Amino acid sequence: KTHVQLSLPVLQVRDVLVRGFGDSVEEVLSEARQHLKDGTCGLVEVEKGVLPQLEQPYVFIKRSDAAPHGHVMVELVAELEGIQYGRSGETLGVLVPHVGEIPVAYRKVLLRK
Repeated sequence: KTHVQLSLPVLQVRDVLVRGFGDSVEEVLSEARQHLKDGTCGLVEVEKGVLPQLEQPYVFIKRSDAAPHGHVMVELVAELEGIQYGRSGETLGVLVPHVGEIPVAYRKVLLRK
């Protein structure tokens, strides 16, 4: 299917145990898309101070559409050393591995694969 429906845990920065998906722009996006599938993506909402506390490269989800059945459509946009690779809407969050952290909310997104 071109877009999957998911809802990801919103995890507070300081709890996140694995703080970025890898060490290139191709592999933070490979794992993002590979963790969205296996069920293990959570979400940190970028607020002042969050990004320095996470590792680059950063996978944001951002909105690609001005809400099927509740879920915001969104796409991934790596960033590393200021350059973004992709082009999308507003950031609904940064994407981390979820590995037992206890969420503070969920965020119904629909991810273009």
